[PDB]
Amino acid sequence: NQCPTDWEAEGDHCYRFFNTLTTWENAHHECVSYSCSTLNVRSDLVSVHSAAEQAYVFNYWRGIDSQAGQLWIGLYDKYNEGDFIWTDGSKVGYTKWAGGQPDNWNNAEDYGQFRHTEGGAWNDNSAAAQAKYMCKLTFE
Amino acid sequence: NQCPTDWEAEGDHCYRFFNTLTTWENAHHECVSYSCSTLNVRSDLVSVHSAAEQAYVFNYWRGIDSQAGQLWIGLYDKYNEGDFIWTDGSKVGYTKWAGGQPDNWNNAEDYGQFRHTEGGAWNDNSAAAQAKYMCKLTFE
Ligand SMILES: CC(=O)N[C@@H]1[C@@H](O)[C@@H](O)[C@@H](CO)O[C@@H]1O
Ligand SMILES: CC(=O)N[C@@H]1[C@@H](O)[C@@H](O)[C@@H](CO)O[C@H]1O
Ligand SMILES: [Ca+2]
Ligand SMILES: [Ca+2]
Ligand SMILES: [Ca+2]
Ligand SMILES: [Ca+2]
Ligand SMILES: [Ca+2]
Ligand SMILES: [Ca+2]
Repeated sequence: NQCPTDWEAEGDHCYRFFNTLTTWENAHHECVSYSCSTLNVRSDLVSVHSAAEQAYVFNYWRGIDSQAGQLWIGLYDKYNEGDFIWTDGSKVGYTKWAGGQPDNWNNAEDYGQFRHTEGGAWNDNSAAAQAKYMCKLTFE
Repeated sequence: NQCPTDWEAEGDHCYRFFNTLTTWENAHHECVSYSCSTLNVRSDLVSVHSAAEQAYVFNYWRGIDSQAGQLWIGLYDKYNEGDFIWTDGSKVGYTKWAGGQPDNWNNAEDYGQFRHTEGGAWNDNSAAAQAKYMCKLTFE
């Protein structure tokens, strides 16, 4: 494959899991920092556009990490409450919200993440929460 | 594949043909300019390590370009006359010099290039000469 070292190939993308508990905001900033303008490579929190991509991302994550917990993804509704969008600017199609989610619990949940159960069913969580994270390269 | 837009994939690498006449020196700089330090991607003039890579590069070039002329590659003997090496630090195994080449013509030819004939058989040319050029990404 043609992925940078320490990134994994799948389809037209590269992915990299970071086994560090941090905030969504910091995970987002970390992923974006790998970007490279000279090749128009965007690095960003992972966006998910199919069941296949969901399964790949989840299976990659849980192949390395077996702790109970969550995995930040690039979905958020910070700018317009209830309207979830991807940080990489790609259009939302596929969704996999867990039962009862999203719920904007305590009016402070704007940041998307996989649960470790139900094949990575999604939850919205707060700016104070911690989770692991996953970056994705997009060749723009 | 996982190559950047406007680059082509083959094996563990990406390649990109630039259909513009320029000097070897400028071609070298142009190719290195596509490097991405955050992803440990080194871009350089193409190095050629087998008959397969030779044919891939030649056929890629000649898929686009109909003109008689040459294609700069990363081979040079600028720093040690008569010992051609790759700018990307990979070792010279495979060679495909044209008959009568290299000849260090007028004591001034230190830069490698494919001819548009004989499957891209190589010639050494001067710092004043012009050719098209091909870059290559190496994921270090
Ligand atoms: C393009 C090409 O192969 N050019 C060469 C050149 O480098 C020099 O070797 C010369 C010797 O008469 O013959 C050819 O012109
Ligand atoms: C990790 C996770 O899913 N946490 C949620 C949380 O965001 C909140 O929605 C809550 C509402 O009771 O329930 C949980 O299941
Ligand atoms: Ca909000
Ligand atoms: Ca919200
Ligand atoms: Ca929630
Ligand atoms: Ca010389
Ligand atoms: Ca020479
Ligand atoms: Ca020559």
